[PDB]
Amino acid sequence: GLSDGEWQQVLNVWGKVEADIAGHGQEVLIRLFTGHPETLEKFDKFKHLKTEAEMKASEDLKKHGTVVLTALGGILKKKGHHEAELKPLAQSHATKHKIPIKYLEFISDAIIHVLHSKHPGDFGADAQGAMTKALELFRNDIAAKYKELGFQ
Ligand code: HEM
Repeated sequence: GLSDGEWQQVLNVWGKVEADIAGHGQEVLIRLFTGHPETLEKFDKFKHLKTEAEMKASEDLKKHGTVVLTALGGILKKKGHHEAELKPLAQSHATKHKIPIKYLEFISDAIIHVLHSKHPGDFGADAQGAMTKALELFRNDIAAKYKELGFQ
């Protein structure tokens, strides 16, 4: 798990996201979709997005970005004690949305990329390390639920 010091960094970094949850949410999804087109196909409500221009101009995409980051933030604030918050998400994404754990890896890297892109020189080595560990814990706990379900 993460140390108290690492959790403090994680939530300090998250402060950046909460100042513009919609903007960060939108960029994360755009980075995910442009970098891994196959992911777009998992969203029937975003498959109509042919170009990045259409993506950036989609208010619903920004809306979902907020839903996604608000959920992740709630989980992060639990500092590891997220069984109740994480279980339902793991279940919906494996059973309903059919999202391979690989796509969670993609969005994890996307979050790291967007933080550096929006806050160049303001996302330190220590901060990236803490945030990375938090995202891996998240991904690892979901992976456990995925194995339980036998979802690949
Ligand atoms: C940081 C990781 C993620 C979080 C916190 C997250 C969160 C959410 C939340 C809170 C919902 C609505 C409630 C439910 O349907 O569970 C949702 C829906 C959904 N998610 Fe995720 N998600 C994540 C990653 C992904 C990834 C990587 C994909 C696939 C590329 C994905 C695909 C979907 C789809 C297809 C829906 C349903 C959208 C709709 O039709 O309205 N999610 N997600």
